[PDB]
Amino acid sequence: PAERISKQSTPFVGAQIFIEPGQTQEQIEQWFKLLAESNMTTCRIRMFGKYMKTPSGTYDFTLFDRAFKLADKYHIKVYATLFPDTEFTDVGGFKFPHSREHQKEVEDYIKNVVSHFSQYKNLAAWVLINEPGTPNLPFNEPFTKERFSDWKKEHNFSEYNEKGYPVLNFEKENFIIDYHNWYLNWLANQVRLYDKQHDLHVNPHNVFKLSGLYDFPTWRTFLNSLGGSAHASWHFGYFPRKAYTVAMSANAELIRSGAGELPWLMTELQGGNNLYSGANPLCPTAEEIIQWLWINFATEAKGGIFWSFNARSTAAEAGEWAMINFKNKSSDRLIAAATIGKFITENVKMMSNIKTLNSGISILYNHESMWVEAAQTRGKLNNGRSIGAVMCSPLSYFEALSETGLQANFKEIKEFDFSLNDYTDQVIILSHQIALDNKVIKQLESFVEKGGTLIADGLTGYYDYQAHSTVVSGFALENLFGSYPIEYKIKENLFSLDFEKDNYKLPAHLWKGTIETSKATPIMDKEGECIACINQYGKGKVFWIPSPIALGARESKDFSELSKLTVSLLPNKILNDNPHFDKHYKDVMMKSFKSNGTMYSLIINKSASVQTVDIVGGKGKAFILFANKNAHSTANKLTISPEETVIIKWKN
Amino acid sequence: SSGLEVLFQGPAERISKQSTPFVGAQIFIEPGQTQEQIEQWFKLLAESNMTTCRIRMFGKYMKTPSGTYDFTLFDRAFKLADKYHIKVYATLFPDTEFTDVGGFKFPHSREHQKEVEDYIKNVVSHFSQYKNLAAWVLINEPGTPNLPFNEPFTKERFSDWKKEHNFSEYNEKGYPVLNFEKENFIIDYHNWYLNWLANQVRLYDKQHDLHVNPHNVFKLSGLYDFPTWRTFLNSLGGSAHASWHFGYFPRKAYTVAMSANAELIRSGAGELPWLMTELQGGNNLYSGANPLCPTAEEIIQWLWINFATEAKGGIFWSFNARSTAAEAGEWAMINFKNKSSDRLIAAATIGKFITENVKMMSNIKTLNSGISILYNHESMWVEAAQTRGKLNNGRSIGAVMCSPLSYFEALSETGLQANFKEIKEFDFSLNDYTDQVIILSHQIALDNKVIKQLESFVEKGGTLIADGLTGYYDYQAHSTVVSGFALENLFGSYPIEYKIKENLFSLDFEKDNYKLPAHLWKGTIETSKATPIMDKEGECIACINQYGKGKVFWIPSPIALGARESKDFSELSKLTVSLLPNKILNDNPHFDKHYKDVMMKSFKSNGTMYSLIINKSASVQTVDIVGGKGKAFILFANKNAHSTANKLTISPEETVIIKWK
Amino acid sequence: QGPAERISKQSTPFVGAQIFIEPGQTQEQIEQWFKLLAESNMTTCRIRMFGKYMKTPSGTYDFTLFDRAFKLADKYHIKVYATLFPDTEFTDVGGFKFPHSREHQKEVEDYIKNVVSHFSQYKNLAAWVLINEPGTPNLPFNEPFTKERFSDWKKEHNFSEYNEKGYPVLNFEKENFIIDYHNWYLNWLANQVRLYDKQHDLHVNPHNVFKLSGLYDFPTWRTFLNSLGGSAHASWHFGYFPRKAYTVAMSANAELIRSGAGELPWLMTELQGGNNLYSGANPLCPTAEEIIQWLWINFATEAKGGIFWSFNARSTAAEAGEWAMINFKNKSSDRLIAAATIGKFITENVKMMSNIKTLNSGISILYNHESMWVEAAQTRGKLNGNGRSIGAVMCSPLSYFEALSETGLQANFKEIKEFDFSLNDYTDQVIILSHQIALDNKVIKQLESFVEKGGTLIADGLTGYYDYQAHSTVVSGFALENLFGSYPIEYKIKENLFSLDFEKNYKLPAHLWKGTIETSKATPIMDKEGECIACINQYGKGKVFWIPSPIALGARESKDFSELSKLTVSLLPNKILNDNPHFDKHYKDVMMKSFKSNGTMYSLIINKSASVQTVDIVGGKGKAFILFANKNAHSTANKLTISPEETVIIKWKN
Ligand SMILES: OC[C@@H]1[C@@H](O)[C@H](O)[C@H](O)c2nccn21
Ligand SMILES: OC[C@@H]1[C@@H](O)[C@H](O)[C@H](O)c2nccn21
Ligand SMILES: OC[C@@H]1[C@@H](O)[C@H](O)[C@H](O)c2nccn21
Ligand SMILES: [Cl-]
Ligand SMILES: [Cl-]
Ligand SMILES: [Cl-]
Repeated sequence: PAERISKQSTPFVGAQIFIEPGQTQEQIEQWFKLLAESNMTTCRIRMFGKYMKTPSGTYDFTLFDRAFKLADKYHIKVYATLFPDTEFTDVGGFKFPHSREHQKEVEDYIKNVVSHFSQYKNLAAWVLINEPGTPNLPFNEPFTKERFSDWKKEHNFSEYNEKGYPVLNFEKENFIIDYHNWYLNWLANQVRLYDKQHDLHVNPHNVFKLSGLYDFPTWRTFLNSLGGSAHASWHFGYFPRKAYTVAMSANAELIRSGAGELPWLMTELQGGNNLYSGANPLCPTAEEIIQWLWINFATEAKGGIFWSFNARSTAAEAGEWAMINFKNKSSDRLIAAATIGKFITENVKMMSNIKTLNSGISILYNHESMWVEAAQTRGKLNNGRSIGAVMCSPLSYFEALSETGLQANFKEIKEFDFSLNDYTDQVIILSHQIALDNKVIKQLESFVEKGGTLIADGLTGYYDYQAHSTVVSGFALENLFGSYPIEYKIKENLFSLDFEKDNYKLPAHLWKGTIETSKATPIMDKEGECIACINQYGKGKVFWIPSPIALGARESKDFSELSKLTVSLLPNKILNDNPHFDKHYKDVMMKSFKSNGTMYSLIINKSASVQTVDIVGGKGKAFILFANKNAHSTANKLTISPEETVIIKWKN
Repeated sequence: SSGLEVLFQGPAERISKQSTPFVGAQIFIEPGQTQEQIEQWFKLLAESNMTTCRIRMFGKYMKTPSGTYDFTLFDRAFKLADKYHIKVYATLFPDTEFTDVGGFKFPHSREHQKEVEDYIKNVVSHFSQYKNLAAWVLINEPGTPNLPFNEPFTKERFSDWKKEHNFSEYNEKGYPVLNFEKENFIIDYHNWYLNWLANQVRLYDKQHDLHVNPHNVFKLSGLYDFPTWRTFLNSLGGSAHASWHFGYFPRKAYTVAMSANAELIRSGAGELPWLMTELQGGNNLYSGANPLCPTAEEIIQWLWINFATEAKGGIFWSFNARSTAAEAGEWAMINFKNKSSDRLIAAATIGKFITENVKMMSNIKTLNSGISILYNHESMWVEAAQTRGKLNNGRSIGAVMCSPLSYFEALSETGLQANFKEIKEFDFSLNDYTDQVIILSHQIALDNKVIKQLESFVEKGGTLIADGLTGYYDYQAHSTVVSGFALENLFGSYPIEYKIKENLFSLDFEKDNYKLPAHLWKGTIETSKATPIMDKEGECIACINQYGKGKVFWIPSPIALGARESKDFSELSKLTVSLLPNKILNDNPHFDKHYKDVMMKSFKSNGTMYSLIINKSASVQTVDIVGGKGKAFILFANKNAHSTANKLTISPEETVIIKWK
Repeated sequence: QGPAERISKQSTPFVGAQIFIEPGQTQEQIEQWFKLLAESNMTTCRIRMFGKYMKTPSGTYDFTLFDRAFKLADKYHIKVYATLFPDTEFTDVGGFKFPHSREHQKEVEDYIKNVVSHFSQYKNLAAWVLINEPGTPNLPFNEPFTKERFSDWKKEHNFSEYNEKGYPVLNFEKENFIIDYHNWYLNWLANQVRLYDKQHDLHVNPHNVFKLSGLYDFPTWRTFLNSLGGSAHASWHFGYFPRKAYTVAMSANAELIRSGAGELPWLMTELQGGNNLYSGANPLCPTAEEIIQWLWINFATEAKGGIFWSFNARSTAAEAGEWAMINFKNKSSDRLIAAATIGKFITENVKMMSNIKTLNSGISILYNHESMWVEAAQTRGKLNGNGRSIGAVMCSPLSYFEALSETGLQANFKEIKEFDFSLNDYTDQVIILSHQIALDNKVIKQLESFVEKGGTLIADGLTGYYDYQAHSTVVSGFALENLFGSYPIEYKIKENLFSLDFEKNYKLPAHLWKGTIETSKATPIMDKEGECIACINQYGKGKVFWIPSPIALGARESKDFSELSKLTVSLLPNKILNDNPHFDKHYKDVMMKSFKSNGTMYSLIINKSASVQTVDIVGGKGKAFILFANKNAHSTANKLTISPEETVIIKWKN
């Protein structure tokens, strides 16, 4: 009898309801009443073990009963997060058991909480753990140390590869993937001992840094939905604030890819102000709240839940993050969120059946490029010679395509389907993916042979998965690229690649690559060096430019040339069938989606000026369905104000 | 006690609020110095109108191989001081590593405590017999940013303290709390060790004054319970070194830094006399955080600021230099030929002025405007928990002290005195607070008890000015802004939101096109009983509550930090003056308008009023002095200042004393 | 006696490169490297004799991987410098600097026995490198072998906490132990090799010398070496310089090693041959022009070789595909083409190139270990760049060195114990002591003797403020009063950059501290503020110029060496300016150094400015003939027109 989320569910707007001792019945009722009046249907509650434990060690559920009963009274469904006892100062929760004894305390917590709260008819989902993964993994603790020792003994690694060269085996990184898989699957199995009825959910976080911890295809085996925390103040450090549209779109695409056939939703969005908390503190504008909800729904999200409706009262984040003001009335952020909840109720059929319009462009990242980069840059936090270049590179291509109004997937390489017979009009972008193995190179050969277009820039494929450079021993991509690297020469943080005949002046970052072509067509620069090539490989094509041009775009804060070059390489079908911009627009984004056979476009202007965007491609005439600052169109030229969000319905 | 403490006092001087102030210097004594070198120092010190020296009684340089005490090195120095009629402040400094410049702050172990007992017995029993001993300094510079929680003595003391205190993880209403056990222990631990050192000295000498020099006060004030220290001291001192302690200020505002440091120590002293135990006397080569060599002009500025703030002395670190490793040939007032620098010549003019003006200089009482800028330990502790030790700025350690120092600077540039006091040092027991003003600037932690004291203060005619996140938290880091605002009654209003902005933004008021620099966070409120003040966006950003006979001005944006970030205190000056009771502006000499980089402070001696004026601007200034009564007579000026009818013409870096006739 | 030539000061210099040998490489790849190395006019390679790649499971030594490389070297007539490199973690790029334990010392004994006994039999072995890059900033005081050695050393030394006069002192036990510990381990490695091979040269490569010179006792090392080497990598070792002054850095590094070598020949064991991808502190890819500059600077400073790290690249993890002179197709980069031109020049000019003697101007810039140790105690490890940071006691003398380079004057760069203070006459000799903050009574007596016998002494900054125990005689009774004929009065801290304006009309940039003095016998020099800021003392036949403000660090901070150049030239004996070719005036970003071979004088000129320069050369005798120029330089009389990044050799004809 519990409702099960699906790809046909009506999306919801929701908020964390922060429950701690000291709150009154009257305060909590005020929150649920305003939450229901704000067109929110869902809340999330942290089921703190600390606030159910009695002196004698029995479980007292009264604090959480009070909240579940008020949610039920106001017809609000609950996402219940399993959060066992931990220090009051531990804001995010522990990520693994400390010890075998602690594992047994967690077993007991799950037994007690799931057996009790599974009986409430307004329970919508169990969140297995808050925010799996951390930059500070507990290798000091006995539980983790023992698990890592056992894992190493069950794996058979050599210090040399088949040809006899030294290798790195990345035991720690490969263990951490398996360790997350094990603990999340164990938590799922524990819940399922007591409740087989309710959805299981989890919220990976800080995905542009922690994606190397996460094996989403394995997690699909035990989840009913994938979530995510995407907080502007913690997770978007690689972007300026005016590009948090791009950051949220990439974060949504990354989760959507991880989810595969499962529905996804954004478990945490920033609902309010940073006083002392956050790395990049802000108070989201009402305009930002609208931008984030639409970007997520346009990327197939089945929900957006804000951290938080109400604030914590003591120490860390006291009076921070809240959508309500200190009088428990609506901020401009809650008023904005309420307009989106209202829009959904008035447009149920459209909003329940959203499918992202895939351009056929996939930007791929792999765990192994991140792991090899961490070994080579020895943890430096400065450019290409720092942690993060292997994620900033593909995010920069993502930004360039967003400013061209083109959708792009953002996927771990294992989430891409390499099993099809035809890849005509499909495109893969491998931007500074410095580690590729023989198995993945065979998949890319098959993809291109069957009509795929491959774009590769930066140090893509310089190393294999053992940090062995085939560029030195015998280049594994020679066959596919129809060419061979000659040299990298370090330059300044920003330099220009000036193509022969002035066809392009591409900003580039740090390293200039030169190559020698065999089967590929060489592209020369004005200094007479070969800096790029195009290989015809079976029915498909490869464009290779071994200088970092996506990081060059990032460093110059100018994506226009990267946009123009990328558009010139795209199959005609992509530009004919997908609405996009007639040219590059700085600080504008568009993404299109379909619902029940009708096409829609989402447009957001993040520039300081009114913009007239000329939309070309696909079919139909613009009908403005949503526009929070009175945008207007003349033919398919959209006039859109700073910070405005527009939804166009494409008619016949 | 009066006739009894006079029989204890014996032939030793007892410092008092009527003592003649002195100028003095550290005499640095270490092995290898010759009789002839040491005599040269005392002779020049006496000829420079200095009457006092301070000597570090190094345990290291008295300990013999067998463990007995040899006093010869210090006897030689005390005898030469006595020959030249120089009195000695003797610092208790037990044996420690040669590389430990400042000295240990607590015993390392029970065994170490017994070595310290033995040191005190030997040194006090011997040197108490010299007729030129003026004071015992119980410990050099109590307190440190790096407290030794790793060491067994401190670890055990903290364990015992926690067992004797009963803290709950929840408050009366049931909310989670922080108890700040570490910070509350550290207060009690400093109180305990200093009181124990006093008790040890008093076993062997009940005649001589006990003294101590708290240091780096804008950072370490959260370690110091001055009202408790009054129980066992005869005088409070201080180290105020331009190169270590004034990092929150540029050099051109070290006048303001020294005035604030003097006001902070004066407040801590209460009924006890105070003096500045350490002022910077010379050059930083490799030492110091903000290195300098004080100008002759800075030496004169610092001595007058301290005396105008009731100091009974100024002692310079140092007359002569250390010779080996850390600070070798640094900090000295004498040059490498053992002759006067321009700093010693300048200090000598102040010693000479005192001898020619004894009655005036012995009876200085600061002219209290009635403005008190209040800080509390708990705001500093809560800030340290919330900013997780970040070291920039409102989101960093130090905002809770920089905010009140900014108000202090704004008032200095208006020529108005202000007290700078820990909230426990403020007298909340009076029946009438008409024409008194309290400024609570970003004092983020206030408890129910202190809010009741503020309600009483305002009800009885007090004016309360509150800016920044004042009262956002209680003493357990619980925000009543979230649970039910404890200042709603007093403020007649309730916070609505904080929204983070840039480091510097403008508050643009609805009326008069009026603009205030603000830092980092914009506060909005809803008024009940208070009168709202709106901004151009139609949000309420401030209010005035009329509460009994007094008033409250509340602006929950940081406008003092806004003034600091913009490097412009003029608007904060104008706003504060507009909120002051008329009596303050009528009775106190002040500037007719704000003067950037000028300061004035007034004081009284035997019924005559005086003003101290210092110009730190790059230009000659004509300052129009208004308020109080009398005609300007220039008593002191080091660059030929002149007045025409209370308009003073004062040169860059000049220090002026006006006598009001 | 066996087949290998023994290096000497008359050896023909060579160009060479590291050949990086690891498992996985094919016979065909390795042959391609040696063939191209021989075709590039290189005669020498260096090979890291990795213990890891000779150790078998059972603990026996299998030499096959290295035999293959030695046999291909021999086939192409390439001689080998073999570096002793015992087993260590794959991630340990540089190698361990001392044994970890007594048990580890025995494994190293066994490694040396096996490797030296076997490879000593190859006729193309030229040298044993005793250890790669002795010295580290992070000495292993935590490990049992080092801990025990330091305990024993302290028990055998008897230090007092007070000096003779009774003042407290520092004794720098750690620093003094580290000198003796390097001396001991290198001498022990030499003795171990000599158990099995008395025939081949022993070599070692000190590194990062502007930071690690305080670890190195070169005069002791001469007792067990046949040659001194050095690693001088633009991406690791030249942090104190901008890239446009790596000419000055390499010349100073060469002078420092040349001084250390004394009567031994020296060569540069490691020069940067290629690109930094992820490695290096100051990453670059050397230009062809930089390769030519570095080889000529070293040869002009008496180097008997330049070996590049590396010919070919490592393949896995740290430095994979980095540092290589060949490209990823195993063909010549523009760096290898440039190096080949120098190897070809040597073969066509053997008699000249085999007999190079640097033309000593008579100027010696002196540094001492003790100034570096005292600075480390006083700055408590601060890294803020300036006088109040680690490195000022080396940056100060390097700044004087740069000022003299831009005047076209040679200068020695020597540890004070490497200077010969035993001569009877120092007429027309000059010593520069720039911010050498620690001097003891023994060295002051040597300086008194030097000046008395006709020497000129230039002292700036805090020179002589402290003695070797960090005790300031400036405070207790100034030990240099007699020599300087004057006494310090005050130091007053100022801004990072201020001006010293003489009453008569030098305006010298100065850094951080202004010193004032009182003269007795010396002639005072007053500034425009009426303060005495410097003096000239006539002492016996010589003179002293003392300016206790840091004017070399002032030049560095202002990026302007012109005033320091003009002042220094005005103080030099006439004979130096008459007998040595130099520039008629200061030239920013140009350098010249002169040398002699078999009675003929030559000059090396390099232009590092952005523009073509016409340099007027004066002093010495003869007419300029351009022997080498890589960008078509020309001379008219003795005015050389030289392009940006060009290296020129002039032969002086008369
Ligand atoms: O920091 C604000 C909130 C936290 O209070 C909470 O643990 C939540 O899960 C979360 N993830 C990232 C940020 N946040
Ligand atoms: O640093 C100069 C002097 C010290 O030598 C001495 O210990 C003195 O107590 C002090 N407090 C702050 C600075 N100083
Ligand atoms: O870093 C490049 C090379 C190293 O691979 C090698 O160990 C060599 O000894 C060396 N010294 C300094 C730099 N280098
Ligand atoms: Cl939660
Ligand atoms: Cl003292
Ligand atoms: Cl080697």
